[PDB]
Amino acid sequence: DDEFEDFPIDTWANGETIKSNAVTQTNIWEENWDDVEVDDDFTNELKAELDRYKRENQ
Amino acid sequence: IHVVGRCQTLEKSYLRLTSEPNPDLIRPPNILQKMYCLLMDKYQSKTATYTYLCDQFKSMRQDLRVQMIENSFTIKVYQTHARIALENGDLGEFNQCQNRIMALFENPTIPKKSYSEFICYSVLYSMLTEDYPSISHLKLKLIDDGSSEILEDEHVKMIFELSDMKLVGNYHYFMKNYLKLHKFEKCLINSFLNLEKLIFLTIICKSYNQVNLDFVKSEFNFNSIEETTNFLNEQNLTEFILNKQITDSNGKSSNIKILNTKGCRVQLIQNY
Amino acid sequence: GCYFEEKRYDDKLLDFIRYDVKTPKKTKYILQRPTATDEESVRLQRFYQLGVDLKLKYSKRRSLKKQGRIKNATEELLRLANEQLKLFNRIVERETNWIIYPLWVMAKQLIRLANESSELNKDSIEECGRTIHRSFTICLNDRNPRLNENKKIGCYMFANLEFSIYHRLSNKDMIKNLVKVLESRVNARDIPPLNKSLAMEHKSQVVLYNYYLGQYYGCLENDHERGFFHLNEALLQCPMLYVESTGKFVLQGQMEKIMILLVPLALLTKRLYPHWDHPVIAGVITRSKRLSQVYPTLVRSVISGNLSLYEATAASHERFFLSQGLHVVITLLREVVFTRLVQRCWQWGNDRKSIMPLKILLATDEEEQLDALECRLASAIASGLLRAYLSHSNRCIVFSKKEPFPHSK
Repeated sequence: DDEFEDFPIDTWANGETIKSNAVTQTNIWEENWDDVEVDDDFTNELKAELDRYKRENQ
Repeated sequence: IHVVGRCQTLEKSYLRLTSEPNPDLIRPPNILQKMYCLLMDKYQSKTATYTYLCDQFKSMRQDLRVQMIENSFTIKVYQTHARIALENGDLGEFNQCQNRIMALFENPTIPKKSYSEFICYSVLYSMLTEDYPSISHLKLKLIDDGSSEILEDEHVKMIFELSDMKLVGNYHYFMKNYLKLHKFEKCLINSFLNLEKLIFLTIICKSYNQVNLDFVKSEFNFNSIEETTNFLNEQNLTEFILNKQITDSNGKSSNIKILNTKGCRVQLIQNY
Repeated sequence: GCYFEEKRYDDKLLDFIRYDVKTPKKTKYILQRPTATDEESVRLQRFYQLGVDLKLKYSKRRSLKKQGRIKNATEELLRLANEQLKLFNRIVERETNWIIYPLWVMAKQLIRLANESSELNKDSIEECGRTIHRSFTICLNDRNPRLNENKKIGCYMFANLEFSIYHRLSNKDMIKNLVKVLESRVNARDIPPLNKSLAMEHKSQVVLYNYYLGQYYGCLENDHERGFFHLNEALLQCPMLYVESTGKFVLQGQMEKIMILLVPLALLTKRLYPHWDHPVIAGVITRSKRLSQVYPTLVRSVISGNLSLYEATAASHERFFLSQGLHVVITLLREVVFTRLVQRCWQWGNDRKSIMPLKILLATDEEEQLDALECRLASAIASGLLRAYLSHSNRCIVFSKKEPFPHSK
């Protein structure tokens, strides 16, 4: 159907890969899983219904 | 040109076909049809050995393969041995039959009788075989084929949902949904239900420190507490069924049966 | 024919070997030293006569008018290519490792030879599969321990030819064979690792081999930790190079279909998610209409504990996820979402207390909701997304004071 086996160019130098450039590049993977807080309608409304539970259940 | 048989002898035993087929020994469909009814009587009347019905059914299957009959009768014979085989624990011949049924449904000339029933078997057998790609490749076949009447059939939805429920250890709904299964689906689950119960039991025992023996009994559909304790004895956990007396806040004096699931952790991590 | 005499290869030989690309009007396609009395020499002199014929049959192949049937024509080439590669196999059995990449050039253009045929009912890939299988075994057991001729440097390049074949019609056992055979071979040191194999001389195959491996591990065997590892490495060895005509990554195509599996596999195993503005992540996700919207909301649903947004994201692209072999990954990633939300009623609803009522989680028949909730938490405890224990009596979960909500890193 669609072939990704046909690479446009067969080889390149090692210094051109992304891991050899990963000294000068930043980690592509954010590692803040434990402490990242996101702001969106959902997080806000979740805190809302949760601080309402601690008022109901002091 | 297809081979066509003249044998008017209803019965035939199964032998792996090695030579060029003998048309005097192969039965035409009208005789295969006449023997289907005899076999069906014996089955409904419970007067034949499963070994006997299975031999007769394989001989009927062999005679259809070499006569190249792919019609509504072929589908019936394979569908009936599939069902009977599951009723007798013959998962090997079920799988032989289930595969042939699915390839016969690829034939547009052959109408899909009970297509959704055997889609349900295909999913349950892939759960037994821990073959999740097959499950996903089949849902995808139903989607690409346009089979939305099948996919939003409540029973069919539940059976795919069961596959997922087992993938993530949801014993609470997997065991509730055991009661929603048809006669031969139950037969198929039972081929691995013991181990699944054990897998569920390990999850409970890793996650509580003690639970009522009634709570285990209900969540695992044990119809009596006697069938609950014998299941634990099969796992060498009978000694972890302690007795504790309960004040019930001065409501009543009573004693209940606890299971020390923390002590069971020691014993169940040895087997897996 | 000094390539075969003095054991080297140039572009012209590979250019001669390339039967699909027509050569110029000036022609240098010949074998010298024609005396072929030696039985092994007319192998080289019919290898010649088959090489001339196939390149001739490729201007022949499109020059035709509408005739309607080219079956014999495609079967003339497949058979010529089958017995020519079958005879390159005979020659390369007994020569140094100079000749392995010319053997691989020959093998991958025979895969494209059968690929253009759209019908699979002919099952004409069995010939080349067996051909490539012996071609993969020519190098697999080189019993000359000297590395001047050892063909086990080209082991992994030949594994990717067979992976491509074992995917044409879905076969997941044949893929399972070759991952496991190869695994022991450098654990036993019978072959050198992929970083010291011939693969790093043509690094398309270095990225591809880590795809097939990571993909098999992630989508077929359900070993997510190792399917991530190999897929991640396949992206990390892709070039930081771009086509100038468009300015998007050379290898944009390959890079994105790795990341279809890499992003969800990264979140399940290691709890890792991309830096969206990062050149490589941004370069691929933003330019892929498929991934531009689903994957960013997919990540947000998990990080934030948004079960509805996860379940809607997954229900809306179910066909995509099923087609990409991602169903178990998604189905298991959903329980990461559920545990993050559990972490969020701890941080914001219990003030980080180890004992937490279960009715907090209902605020997002009631006996039944609580039984189901006990069981879904129990399953997460048991597989190591929560270090806690449950009380059915108090209907509460008792988080460990030490390292609850753990995760691999």
